[PDB]
This record gives sequence, structure tokens and C-alpha cells, in this order.
Amino acid sequence: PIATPYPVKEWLQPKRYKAHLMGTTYVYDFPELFRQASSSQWKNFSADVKLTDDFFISNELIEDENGELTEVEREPGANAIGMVAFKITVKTPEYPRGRQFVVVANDITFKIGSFGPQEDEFFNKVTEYARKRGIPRIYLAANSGARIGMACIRGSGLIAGATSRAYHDIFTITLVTCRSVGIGAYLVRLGQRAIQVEGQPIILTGAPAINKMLGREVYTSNLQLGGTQIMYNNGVSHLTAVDDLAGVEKIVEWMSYVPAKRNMPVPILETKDTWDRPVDFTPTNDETYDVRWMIEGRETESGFEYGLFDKGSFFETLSGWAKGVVVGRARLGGIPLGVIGVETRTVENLIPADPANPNSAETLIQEPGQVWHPNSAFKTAQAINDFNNGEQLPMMILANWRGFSGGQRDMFNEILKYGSFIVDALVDYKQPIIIYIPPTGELRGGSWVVVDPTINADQMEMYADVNARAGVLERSSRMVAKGVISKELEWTEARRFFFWRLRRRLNEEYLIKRLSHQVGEASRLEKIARIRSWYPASVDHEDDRQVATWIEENYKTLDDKLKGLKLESFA
Amino acid sequence: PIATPYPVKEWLQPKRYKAHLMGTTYVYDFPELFRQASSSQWKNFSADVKLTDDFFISNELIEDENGELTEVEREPGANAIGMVAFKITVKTPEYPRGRQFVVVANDITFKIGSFGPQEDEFFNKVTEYARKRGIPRIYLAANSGARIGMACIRGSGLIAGATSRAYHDIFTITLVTCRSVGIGAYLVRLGQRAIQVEGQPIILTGAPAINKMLGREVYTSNLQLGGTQIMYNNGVSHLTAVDDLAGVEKIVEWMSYVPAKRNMPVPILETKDTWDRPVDFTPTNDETYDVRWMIEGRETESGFEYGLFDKGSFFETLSGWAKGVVVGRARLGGIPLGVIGVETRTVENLIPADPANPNSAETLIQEPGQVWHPNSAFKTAQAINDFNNGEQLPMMILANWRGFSGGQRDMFNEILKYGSFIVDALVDYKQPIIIYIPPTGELRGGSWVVVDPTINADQMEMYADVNARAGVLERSSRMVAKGVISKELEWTEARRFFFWRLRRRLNEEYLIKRLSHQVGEASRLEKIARIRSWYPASVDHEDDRQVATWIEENYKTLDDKLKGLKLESFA
Repeated sequence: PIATPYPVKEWLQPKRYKAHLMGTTYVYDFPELFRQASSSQWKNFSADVKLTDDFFISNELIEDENGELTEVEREPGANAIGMVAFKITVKTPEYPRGRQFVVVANDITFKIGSFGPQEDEFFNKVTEYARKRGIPRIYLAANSGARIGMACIRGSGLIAGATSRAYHDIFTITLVTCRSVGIGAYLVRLGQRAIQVEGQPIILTGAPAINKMLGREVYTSNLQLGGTQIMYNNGVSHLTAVDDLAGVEKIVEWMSYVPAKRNMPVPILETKDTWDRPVDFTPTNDETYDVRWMIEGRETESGFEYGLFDKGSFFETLSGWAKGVVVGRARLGGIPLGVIGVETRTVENLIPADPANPNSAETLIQEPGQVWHPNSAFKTAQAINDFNNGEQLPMMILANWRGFSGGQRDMFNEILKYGSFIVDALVDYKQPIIIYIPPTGELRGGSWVVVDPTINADQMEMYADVNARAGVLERSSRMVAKGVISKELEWTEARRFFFWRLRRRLNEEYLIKRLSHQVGEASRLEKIARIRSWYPASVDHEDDRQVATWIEENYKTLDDKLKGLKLESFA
Repeated sequence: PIATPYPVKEWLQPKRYKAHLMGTTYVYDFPELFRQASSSQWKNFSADVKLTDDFFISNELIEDENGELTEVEREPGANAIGMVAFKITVKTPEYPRGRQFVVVANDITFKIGSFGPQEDEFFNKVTEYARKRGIPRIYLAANSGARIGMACIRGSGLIAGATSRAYHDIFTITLVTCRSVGIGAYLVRLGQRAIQVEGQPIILTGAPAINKMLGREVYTSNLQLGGTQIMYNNGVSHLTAVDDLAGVEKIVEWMSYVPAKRNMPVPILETKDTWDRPVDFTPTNDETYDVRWMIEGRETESGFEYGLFDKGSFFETLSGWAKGVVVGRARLGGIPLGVIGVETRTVENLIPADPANPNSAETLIQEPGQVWHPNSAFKTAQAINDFNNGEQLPMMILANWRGFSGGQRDMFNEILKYGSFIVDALVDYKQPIIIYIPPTGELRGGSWVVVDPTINADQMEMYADVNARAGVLERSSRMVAKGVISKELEWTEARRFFFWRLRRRLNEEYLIKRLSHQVGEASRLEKIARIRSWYPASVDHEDDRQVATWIEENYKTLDDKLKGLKLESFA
């Protein structure tokens, strides 16, 4: 404007003004949002901890003469390409000493944030930079697809496959801050975890282009093609945000459950809600309830009823799609994990009408609860996979399904394929898994098939509440009387039991892996048997709290016993 | 009956009569069908080769005192469980000395072919038997889901995950000969490759049970739930068969493209259609054609126009689903490979009406050609994966897409997810891949993203016909003038060029793998560079026919050079 308190930033660098007009944050201004978000993270954890600017560091990354990325400190707007990146080192509640990650973003002001060869090469380099260090890769999408002109396509494939590989290697997440087109749209999906800012579409082809090809003004705005109304209900977008700052915050909160880097232990963050306590909220057979209450607890008038997991720790995702199942992250006495629950209340899936079809009309699909449908089966497999890849979290499924929908429509819609994905996802899981049939839950023959522990004995183990029930068609006692399940538990005591059981398993798993590096070639049965032979004779291998406690007291001692097996060198 | 020429088999073993009443072949009679089918296979290859019964051997498999499977020779109907298996050793055109595989099947006569604990344990054992030997596993599904009674569920999970693992390990295929229910239905999908016999449904829950739950006689027969009209159009069934013998034949023909066992070279089977010849049938820009003609050639009045691949070698699959793309196996001068082509003619997808919805009505979806849709994108990824897993075949994609459908409906239907699967599938491919834009073909920016060679440089390489065209929106010369593609070819000479190029790559790939076993740790760039340094100085590394010819002449010599590197032992 004219004569402002401080130096006008849209003048020193007018680029900042273009971004705003585009309805997005200026790329060089994003680092500041992550700082604000991290700051809020601390304020929520401990509303009294003094914080210093040295708790957050952001160093831009650019290629040197050799094309290798190096941290540099320069003035904004100096980027010679439409792709920018930052290496961030921030101290957080889960990692007081600090954790790191990279942020890659298009510069909407640099040639409408188009994807040119140089940008694609830069994006790929940054992704490999992160993978090499096992560091999370955050992508801020604000582009207009691939660049065009007459006076580039080989780069689109490079980053597509690069992102595909990253998902299986490091934690990948994408925030759609302005608009994502073409390769930009695929990148959002390939990194899987996506947060869409209201009003910023994820599109393949623009509305104008489609209206021309069709020869009629059928579409008004791109939001009809890639707006949250489309992608959020789709499952392409795991969450939505009111603005960029809300997006950044969600990114930061999502990471609070993820290891600092590949293969590091899951970040344990204890809060006021200690593990030692009963579970208040309990389901009723003659009363409707929200599964979320069993998970995070419910706020009542006579007070607050604690659920199975830590208060305020439930972070739900993909909440706009296949509402038949509920998926999110949570904490068990501080232990982070992925949770999957079944929605009991019937879902009213309202499918819009195809704008390009005067014959098409709005339809409302009824989705009974406790019944798998293609969409909820797909979401279940997707959740399982996103928990395992990158996040590397343990998992608990509050299994409570009557079965799959065998009707013609759902059968024609390939429910058998999506159900099989569930099996595939479980076979791949590398962290401890817990299947638990809730108090008023059940698991008929149709559903047991895809959640049985024998699918992956190494990581799966199932438990049934004494008030639950399982069978082929239509007793936890008979179940344990077959070996099909580990044990039968009592809801109110579930939190205490699982906290120690999980803690015990995490400790043993850690020991199993380290051993795998030594000998290299040995059966799991043998690896775990050897480890348990290290426990004092007086330790009860079946006591979760005792086993975990001993292991945690002898980490270094066990360490020597491992590297003490260097005699593993055999010809 | 009474006084028949030979001994009544339905009397010596009445079980044979029950099966027939069930509308399926008697389990102990299947081996005979495979013999008949193999016999026909020989008759089609060489209508003059004398054949002896010793060309086909079938030994039943059962568990001994230790529960280990052993070959035995006993009388039929002696099975103590409702699951039977056979180890088959048969001489075939691709393997004159013989190839092996196992056949597992339910006995529809033994307690309606239900899945009990013993059967599940047997099925799992057989699957592991096959995986251990890297031998194909054929499953003949004829069951009534999991067994029930009052006077088993833990076994359903074991075989589900077992089959899931097998798909990635060995060639898996399933023939639905009588009916597949519950776990039986999932097994069909988990093994992926499925051939459905007309009239035999693949169902989760029976019609009677569903009509009861819904409280109305909505369904007449299970065929409305799992009939070919449902699963074949679904993609769950890759093919259909008129009867069990037709099914067995299709199984046998499918295997003729697959290695005898895991990691063995793909079975080369040359026929009268030698590699050295031009390609007759050529596409026109102003004339409609069937992509299949470019693949297998077309029968005309002035004679027969040869296509790109060997005559009669095209074996199409998943032909009832997402007709927008065409996928099948074929041979190039005898070299087996998976082929994917684009259907130009618009597809008329007619979707039936939901019988359980008086409001539902028959709908007809128009699918423009050369345009990806969720279903055809899914089929493309699925084909790629089925070519790689188990089949371990090389692949050629006659890439010819204008792009993806960015419309609201297709966008809401998650096309972005299925498109990404394509990328994932390519990143995973372990055999040589060839992308070739046909003569009148094109590959816009939307489609190039998911088929670019840089997605997987190790196995992918692209070629463009001099009459084709590629660009971001709307010249092979400029393409090679960027390095984005290997070269530009001429349709008529494509067969000759690809035959040698593929043969050359297969030979080099073989050398790369063997080297990988020696040193173990070394870059591909280095492994291939070292191998090419073994070629005589006068050999032109760019001459495919010369390189392949030299390698094939010095297999043993190269063999010594490999194992001559035993000095790889480094500390």
C-alpha cells in the first residue's frame, strides 16, 4: 500500500502478491507456517514450556555445480526454477532433541507452477535425498500440470515412479494448497496421504478443456471435477483443511505418530491420561452408539467417560469416504498405533448426479453397519497399508463385522477384489497387530476369513471380549478351547492389558530384528526362542509387564549379547 | 444301468454319480481331462507326433504319518477328507522332456465339498509343496463354503493368506467347476487367474439366505449373484468355459506361456510362423479397425494378413471386463510375452439393474476408445501384475491413449487411484518391457505420465512408429532428439526388430541375474557394463542380433567367466 508499519513484503518481492491472488500461501512463506504449527503443537502438549526460535530451523535446498542438493541461506524469490524445497529440523514433544524432514513445493508464481524438466529433475532429487536419509517427504502441491509451449514428458514419469517408490520407503504426505493438475494430480495419489484445502481442486483436465471436447458448457468450475466434494468422498483426500495453516497443522499432527526416520522405533508420547485406568464407556446391545466413543471416549454431563485409547489422541483420517469403517491414529498409554473400528449406525451415502448426463440423477446408497461393502473393504485395506508403509505403526482392529455384502450390486462391484486386498495388506504388515472383537461385537464366518490371525502368525494375534461372540453363522470360551484365539478379555481391563501386551511385543520385535542382522539366516521361531532364553529363569514368559520391564532394564546387556554373537561368521 | 459294455464306474464308486448330478466332473476323473487336454495340445502343435501314455503321469498326493505329502497309487474314492490333490508330470511342446505342477481340488461328494479344518490344512500343505518346488498350483473349486454343524474358521485364514502369498511366488490358476462359496469364493480371487465354467456361480452368500435376510423373494438363482454374467464382466473371471474339459484346456493353454518352474526362462515355442517376415495388416487413420488384427493378424478374402505376433498365438484374457483395453499372451517368433493393446471402437458397457431395488434400472455406459477409464485403468494394472507375478513374462504395450477421463463421474469413481496402480505395477516388473506407439497411435501428456520408460529404466524402453505422434497436448523425430525414447520404428519391420531386440534383452538379463548371485552387491549399471566388456571388441553392442547370437554361442564360456569370479569373496 503506502507507508506501512513494516517493510511491504509484496513489494520487496511482488511474487508474494501473485500467490495470494491465486488463493494460496507464497512458497517461501510456508516454512513459517510449519514453525507456527510446531509452536502450537508444543502449546497443546505443555501449556507452559518456554520455546526458543532455535527449536525450529529451515534451510533451503538447491543443487550445486554437481547437481547435488546442499543447504543454503539466501533471500526468497531467488529460485531459478518453479520448484523449491526446504530441510526442516524441529524439536517436538515426541522428539525434544529434534526430528527432520524435507518440504518440496511448486512456486505458483514461477510460470504458474508448471512442471518442466528442471522442476521434475529437482523434485526427483529431493525425493531421493529424503529416501536416502529415511526422512519424511512433505509435498505442497500448487501447479498447473505439465508445462507447455512452442517457442518434459520424460520427467513426468520419473517423478511418478519416484513417488510410487517413496510411499513404500518413507512417510509421504501431500497438501493441495492451490490446485493440482495432471502429473500434479497423480503425485497427490501416489504419495497416498493427502490433505486438501477447501477450494483447491485436484484435476486431470480443466473444465474449459472438457466443455470444449464435449461441445457444451456442462461444467461450471473445476470444483465439480476435483473439489473436496469429489476427492474427499473419494478417499483420494484423507482430510480437508479450511486454509493452508490448518493443512500444515494437520500434517504436523499426523507426523507426531510417525518415527523420526525409517526403521526408528515408533515415537512414544505419554500424556496426562496414564495407562493405568479402567475403560469407562461401554457398548450396549439394545442401544445405538458411536464406535469413536469406545476409541477416544465420550464427553457426558456427569463428566467425561474415558475410552480405550489416550484422551485426545484419536486422529481420524479418510473420514469422508466409506464411512462404514473408522480409521485413525491414536495412542495407548503413549504408544502410537493405527486403529480401525466398525461403524454401527447405518451410513447414508449420497452420490451426486453426473452433470454431463441429463439422464443422471442424485442417488442415495444405504450402507448397513457391521457389513463390509466394496468401498469400506477398500478403505480397510488402504488403512492397513498406510499404517504399514512409511508410518510403520502397530495396529489394532476392533473387529466387529457380520460379513460381506453378497448382493448382486456389491458383488458386481467387485467386493471380492477389495476384500482380497485386505488379506494382501495383512500378509505385508511388518509391525505387531492386534485383532479385538469388542464387547457387543461379533465376527461371522464371512468376516473371520479376512481377519484371521493365521493370515500372518508372525504379527497377528486375536482376542475376544467375554461379551462378544464368534461363529461360522448364527462363545469366547470355546474359541480359546481351540487355539483360534490368544485369550478372552474384559472390556474395562482392555486398556491395561493391551498397553503391556503391545509394549512387550514392541520390545521383543526390536530384539528379533537386531538378531536378524547378525546371523542373517535363521527362522523366526528360532530367533524369538533364543531371545527368550536370555530372560532370567524366574521370569514368566507369559507375563507381558515382567518381560517388557526386564528387557527395558537390560537393553545394553542384551546389546552385548547380540554383538557378542559375532561368532556368527560361518562358511 | 444294467449289463453295460464295460464295468459301471458309478457303481464301483457311486460318488461319480453324485458329482454328475451336481453338474460337475468327479474329482478323481479330472486327471484324465488334463491328459486329454495335453494330448490335444500336441495334436494342435504337430498333427503327426506319435504319443505314448508315458507322456502323462498323475500321482495322487496324501500326508504320511508325519503329515508330509507323498505320491501314492491307490483306488479312487479312498480319500478320507474332502480335499484331494495330484502331482502331474507331462511332456509338452514347450517342454518335450516334461514339466510339473500340482492340482488341488475339493470333492463335491465328500460332505458337499465343504471346507473343514482337515481340508484347509491339506490345501495349505499342497500350496507350500508347490511353492517350495516353484511349481504351478492349479485349484479346481467345487465347494459349499466353510463346513458347519453342532453335533474351522482358523483354517479359512490360513489358506487365504497362503493363496495370497502363492500368487507372488508361483503361477496360480483356479477353475470354478461346480460352485464356489465363502472362503471358496475368496480363494478364486486370491489366486487371481480364474476360469469360470458357465452355470457354476462364485458366491459369498446363497440366494436363499439373502432372500430371508431381506425378507423377500428378490433373487431366483445364485447365477444372479456369482454367475459369469457377474464375475466375467467383473474381471474376477479371466475367462469362461462351456464345460470342465474346455476349462482344463484353457488352463493348459495358459500354462504353455509360463516357465516350467519359478525363475526358469520363459518357454520358447517356435511355430511355422517364423520371425523373419513383414507385418501385413496396417492401421488406417480414416478407417475403423480391431486392435486384435495388429496383434494376431486378420483373415481376409485375398488371403491371410499376418499381424505383429505369431499366427494363432494370441491368448486373450479378462476379455469380458473393461473392454477398453485388450490383454493377452502371445509369441514373437516363439518368444512368449504378455501383450496390452488399446481398443479403438467405442465400448457399450451395459450394466444390469439391481434386482433388490425396484428403483434400479438397466444402464448403458459409453466408453470412448483410446481413453482410460477406472475399469480399463484397473485392468491395465491387473494385467501388468499378472504378467509379472507367477507368469514372469516379458511385456509389450501398444501404447495408444489420448489420456484419462477427467469427467466428474470417472473422477468421482477414483480413476486417479487405478491410474496410480499402473505406475506401481510397472515399478515392480522384473522382466524386459517394451512400450510401442502403433502406426496410427498417439500418446498425449495425460497418458504418457503412466507409461513413461523412466518409471522403471531397468526394464522399460519406449519406441514410436514413424507414423505415430506424441506430445503434451494437441513427431518421433523430435522424441529421439531428446532421449525420451529409444528409437522410431516402421510398423512393417516391427516384428523383425522386436524379435531380436527382445531375444537380445532376455540373454543379457539372464547374464545380469547370474552375476547378481556372485558378487551379490553391485549396481546394475556396473553388472551390465562388466558383461558387455566380455563381448569381442568387434561386436557392435548396438546390434541386437549380433549380441544375442554371440551370447548364445558362448553360454558355457560365459558360465566359466561367472563362476570364475569366485574371488568375489571379500571381507
